[PDB]
Amino acid sequence: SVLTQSASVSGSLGQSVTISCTGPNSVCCSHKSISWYQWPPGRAPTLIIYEDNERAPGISPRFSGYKSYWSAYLTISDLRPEDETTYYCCSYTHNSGCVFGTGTKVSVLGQSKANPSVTLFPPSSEELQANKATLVCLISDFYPGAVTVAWKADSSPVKAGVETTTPSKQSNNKYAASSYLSLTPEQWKSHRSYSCQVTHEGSTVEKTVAPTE
Amino acid sequence: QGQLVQSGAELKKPGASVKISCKTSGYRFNFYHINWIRQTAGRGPEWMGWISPYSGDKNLAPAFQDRVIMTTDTEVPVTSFTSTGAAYMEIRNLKFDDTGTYFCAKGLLRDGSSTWLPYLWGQGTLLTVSSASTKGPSVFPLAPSSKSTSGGTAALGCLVKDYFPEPVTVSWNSGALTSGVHTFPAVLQSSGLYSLSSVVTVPSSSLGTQTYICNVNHKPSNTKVDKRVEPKSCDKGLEVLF
Amino acid sequence: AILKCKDKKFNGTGPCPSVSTVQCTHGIKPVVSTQLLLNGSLAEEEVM
Amino acid sequence: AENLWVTVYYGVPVWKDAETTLFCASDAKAYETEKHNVWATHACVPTDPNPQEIHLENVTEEFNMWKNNMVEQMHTDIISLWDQSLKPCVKLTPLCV
Amino acid sequence: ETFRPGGGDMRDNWRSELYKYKVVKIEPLGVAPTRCKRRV
Amino acid sequence: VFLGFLGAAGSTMGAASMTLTVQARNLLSGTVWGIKQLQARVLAVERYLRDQQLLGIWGCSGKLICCTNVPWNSSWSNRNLSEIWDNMTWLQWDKEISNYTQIIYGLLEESQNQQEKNEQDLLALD
Amino acid sequence: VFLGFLGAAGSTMGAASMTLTVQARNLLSGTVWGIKQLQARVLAVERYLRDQQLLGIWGCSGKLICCTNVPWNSSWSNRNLSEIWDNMTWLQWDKEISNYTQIIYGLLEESQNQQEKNEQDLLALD
Ligand SMILES: *[C@@H]1O[C@H](CO)[C@@H](O[C@@H]2O[C@H](CO)[C@@H](O[C@@H]3O[C@H](CO[C@H]4O[C@H](CO[C@H]5O[C@H](CO)[C@@H](O)[C@H](O)[C@@H]5O)[C@@H](O)[C@H](O[C@H]5O[C@H](CO)[C@@H](O)[C@H](O)[C@@H]5O)[C@@H]4O)[C@@H](O)[C@H](O[C@H]4O[C@H](CO)[C@@H](O)[C@H](O)[C@@H]4O)[C@@H]3O)[C@H](O)[C@H]2NC(C)=O)[C@H](O)[C@H]1NC(C)=O
Ligand SMILES: *[C@@H]1O[C@H](CO)[C@@H](O[C@@H]2O[C@H](CO)[C@@H](O[C@@H]3O[C@H](CO)[C@@H](O)[C@H](O)[C@@H]3O)[C@H](O)[C@H]2NC(C)=O)[C@H](O)[C@H]1NC(C)=O
Ligand SMILES: *[C@@H]1O[C@H](CO)[C@@H](O[C@@H]2O[C@H](CO)[C@@H](O)[C@H](O)[C@H]2NC(C)=O)[C@H](O)[C@H]1NC(C)=O
Ligand SMILES: *[C@@H]1O[C@H](CO)[C@@H](O)[C@H](O)[C@H]1NC(C)=O
Ligand SMILES: *[C@@H]1O[C@H](CO)[C@@H](O)[C@H](O)[C@H]1NC(C)=O
Ligand SMILES: *[C@@H]1O[C@H](CO)[C@@H](O)[C@H](O)[C@H]1NC(C)=O
Ligand SMILES: *[C@@H]1O[C@H](CO)[C@@H](O)[C@H](O)[C@H]1NC(C)=O
Ligand SMILES: *[C@@H]1O[C@H](CO)[C@@H](O)[C@H](O)[C@H]1NC(C)=O
Repeated sequence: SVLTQSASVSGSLGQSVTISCTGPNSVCCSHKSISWYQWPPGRAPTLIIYEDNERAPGISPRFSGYKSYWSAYLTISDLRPEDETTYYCCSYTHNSGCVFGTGTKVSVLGQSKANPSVTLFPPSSEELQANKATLVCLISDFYPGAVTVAWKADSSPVKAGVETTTPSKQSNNKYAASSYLSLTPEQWKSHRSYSCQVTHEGSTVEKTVAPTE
Repeated sequence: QGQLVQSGAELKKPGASVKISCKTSGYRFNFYHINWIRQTAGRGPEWMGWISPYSGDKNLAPAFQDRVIMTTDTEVPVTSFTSTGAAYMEIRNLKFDDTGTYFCAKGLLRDGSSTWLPYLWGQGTLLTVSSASTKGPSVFPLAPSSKSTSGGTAALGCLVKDYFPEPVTVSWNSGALTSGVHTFPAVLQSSGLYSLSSVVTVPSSSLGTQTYICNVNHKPSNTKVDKRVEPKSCDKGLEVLF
Repeated sequence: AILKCKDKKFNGTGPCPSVSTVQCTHGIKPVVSTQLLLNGSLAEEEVM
Repeated sequence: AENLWVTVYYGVPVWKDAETTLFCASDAKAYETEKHNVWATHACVPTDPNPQEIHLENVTEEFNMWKNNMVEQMHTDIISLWDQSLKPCVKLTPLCV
Repeated sequence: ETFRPGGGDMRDNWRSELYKYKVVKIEPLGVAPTRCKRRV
Repeated sequence: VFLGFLGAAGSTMGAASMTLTVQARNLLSGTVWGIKQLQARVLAVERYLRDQQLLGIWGCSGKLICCTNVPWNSSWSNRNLSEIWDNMTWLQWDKEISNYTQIIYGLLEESQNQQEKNEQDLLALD
Repeated sequence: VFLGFLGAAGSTMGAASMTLTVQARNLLSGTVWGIKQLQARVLAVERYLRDQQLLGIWGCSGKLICCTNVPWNSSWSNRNLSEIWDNMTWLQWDKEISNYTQIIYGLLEESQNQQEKNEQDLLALD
């Protein structure tokens, strides 16, 4: 994109945070208007600021805008846990259309830690008559959203059929994920147990199911 | 202060066309523009264009200047200040980079320097461009597990494995059980098929006082599956409570 | 003022898309009759 | 500045449904029909030679032909019209022989 | 369904011509806010 | 452009404010059945002078537009400047403030020109 | 405080001058036997415009209060400023000046705005 924002910016709770949004003179900012949108991944965006410094209807006064001759800014005072998301800006006029920026991922610091809730599910009886075997490793309620998943076959590393999804933000201002291990019906009945290790901030949690029982 | 509803997600092969609708209600359809904005995982958010139902004037981006057609129906009056309408858009010459979510948005004001500005948005319609055919999902019941022995809580659900394309909606008891329901995103396998999981946290004391029926819906294949999740668990850490 | 509904299809009740205002209505002849309406205003397109 | 202030506007397009006393109008050629005042047209106002009809763009107003008062007014007009036209007429009281 | 000719009430005869008209009153007095203040 | 009487009825308040001198012009317009129009045209001038009296007792007199020294209470449908004149019609606007119309009128006739003009009598004697 | 219509009738002129916007408000108020009120409400607006015409041809137009460039003749009941506004009611006052009311009216419509406005036409051309 021709409109460049800040890659990443942070801010503590009860404090403020500034997001940059600049680019060439052809898009910013002389004789140009700047708007802002709260756009959560996978959800519908919400108009916050329109016409440089005017707030959209129903928008809390915690948001404020400011445009210079070379760049525009967005200050979010009194940070909330539900403000940790992606924010896009738009350069437009009365005639021309919208030219969105690169995007800004805002991380809210000063938040409380949250231990992840892991639950491992064994292959169902209907899948054993197919016959297949799929281990389901669900991860939820962890902050920040950055975890790694490793699998082991009877206390022995697994490098085949290992896949893990990207951490997705929930509705309770927390993150979630899911990992899956593709195995053969023979390996399920040849191993004493299977585990699902999840590492987060040095601390590694692990859940284990056993086909032997 | 209204509502924008679009059509369901469709699957189209590259080279073909697709028509996404957008029905409105709760306001005057002709008093505001209808913007169309898409978002891919390679080009980011992109504004395609808008159209004024009053006049019929259109303004497309140079990128969509030669393969996108926008049409709107006439306004159907409900009250003196509100009405119902529908806006369409037709994108031709589909490619692999056209895969993403497409939104339709209502204008902000009637007059001023920001009349066409997207204010009210719809729910969006997912568009997948692939040569792969539609494959039905395989729903498997998830045996209840122990979440808290001292708390007396548990967790059961269903397993949607191997389906194409996205998305898949899962409800419980025809939309009766919504509390404690956690639906996780799917995984992109090496074969190109997706697979997600749904689980609802419920107390262990509930057995013969509530029926657990997970409702998995896959419209692209026109198939619905209603699985009866067995309340009898196999977790040894939960069997103590029973 | 007197408002006038100018849509070709209107059952006399409900919201009107094309509304116009006038000071005086058109020439309405007070023809007293029953069963058969005589010398009245013709409808537009399909009969109403 | 940022704090707003009220301002009185006179001549704004604002109307509400109501009922009033309507008067008549019937061309100028209709008055030339004379014949000692036929029907009603006696002291009726001549119709404007060039009537104006303003199309209210973007306006959607709800009508109700079954709850319209112009009918109840017209009906009471034609009835009263009938009585006034028979007042100076010959009474056939001694025709019941 | 069977349909038969009716009438009686002559008020119906006027409704066939007054269906496209209705009476409204003009209220030109409207107040509205703006960043405008008078003198002292 | 001249849309005519009640022309900008479906237009925004800001746009309809240009057509104020049009609805004001056609507002006055210059044996039984003849008394039908008499009693009607008598009510016509009474309706006119009624609004003119209010327009006079307020800080206006001069028609069309005039400002006043009354702060806009937020309880009277808190909208923004650009959300009223560029996103709302006079018909749609009068529907919301209808609840507070009688209240605002009192703050114009009583609080203003009764306290403002009396204030001027003190300022004009010196 | 709002005593209502004709409230400060027994109050001093200075005190009753605060109730001017009250008597002015209820002054216009918005087959036989029905013609009884018609001929009455017609005289009502004629009585209103009559005073409004006098109020207009004088150096006033703007209602309630206005000043004029006419010296108060001592022959018109020579009272002091504090003896009029703080020791006399409007009813009691109108009883004395009633003899010179018609005289004063002539000095307002003729001597002023006919000579004042014409004077302004000479001052506005330069
Ligand atoms: C009834 O209701 C309707 C709907 O509510 C309402 O219509 C709205 O009216 C308002 C004005 O009151 C409109 O708001 C304005 O819109 C102006 C139009 O934008 C211009 O730019 C368009 C895009 O041009 C690009 O694309 C073309 C390719 O298509 C390309 O060639 C160009 O080079 C350029 O890249 C252009 O298409 C458009 O042209 C239309 O209009 C002209 C007349 O001007 C007409 O001849 C054409 O045929 C075509 O229909 C137009 O030129 C916009 O400029 C304007 O912004 C200026 O004005 C505001 C003040 O209003 C200033 O503050 C600002 O700084 C700018 O100077 C403003 O945004 C709105 O768009 C209408 N539509 C809606 C809301 O959907 C009616 O007015 C109502 N009528 C009544 C009687 O009530
Ligand atoms: C009975 O119905 C017939 C319809 O078949 C009536 O004849 C039509 O009368 C109308 C006028 O009321 C004519 O409309 C005129 O058209 C010309 C064409 O330019 C236009 O310039 C005029 O201003 C007017 O609109 C119409 O032409 C005519 N139809 C035909 C075929 O000539 C007839 O008048 C009705 N009789 C009544 C109501 O007593
Ligand atoms: C006159 O036509 C209107 C259409 O504008 C009818 O209104 C609709 O009526 C149907 C059922 O008859 C309802 O389902 C719709 O919801 C109505 N629409 C609106 C906007 O109200 C109306 O019913 C018709 N009247 C008669 C007597 O047939
Ligand atoms: C209202 O509009 C003004 C424009 O002058 C803007 O500064 C202000 O932030 C807006 N307020 C809200 C609540 O939208
Ligand atoms: C504004 O309205 C509120 C009612 O919500 C009222 O309590 C308040 O007194 C009003 N403001 C003034 C200045 O009267
Ligand atoms: C005005 O008041 C009535 C009841 O007094 C209420 O029903 C209505 O919603 C109010 N108007 C608005 C715009 O809220
Ligand atoms: C004042 O009144 C007296 C009558 O007592 C009269 O003679 C005199 O001319 C008046 N003054 C003026 C300036 O006219
Ligand atoms: C007014 O004049 C009459 C006679 O013209 C006289 O009797 C009366 O006393 C005068 N008024 C006053 C207050 O003197």
